[PDB]
Amino acid sequence: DPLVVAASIIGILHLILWILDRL
Amino acid sequence: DPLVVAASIIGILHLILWILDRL
Amino acid sequence: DPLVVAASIIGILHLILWILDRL
Amino acid sequence: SDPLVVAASIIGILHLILWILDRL
Ligand SMILES: C[C@H](N)[C@]12C[C@H]3C[C@H](C[C@H](C3)C1)C2
Repeated sequence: DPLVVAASIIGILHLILWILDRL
Repeated sequence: DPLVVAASIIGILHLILWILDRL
Repeated sequence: DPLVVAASIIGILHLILWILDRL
Repeated sequence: SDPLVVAASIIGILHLILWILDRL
């Protein structure tokens, strides 16, 4: 499902940003 | 599956909100 | 997939916790 | 079995762990 695939990419991005935001 | 679809929408929302919370 | 169903529930939970902490 | 979706699932579970530990 493209909605699930899109949420997958976004959740990967979210953790990257959250880690960078804590660094 | 409705639960996976719901979490997908919710994860999209989550990142939007978090980004805004930092801006 | 139990990983995907589990991450769905956990993702819903994470957003609920973020909102509560925000509110 | 989509590796994107499995990866994001694993990452989403870790994200919550980090958030909770950062909360506690
Ligand atoms: C909401 C999660 N980040 C989640 C992770 C995986 C991708 C999508 C759907 C579900 C599995 C739940 C988003």
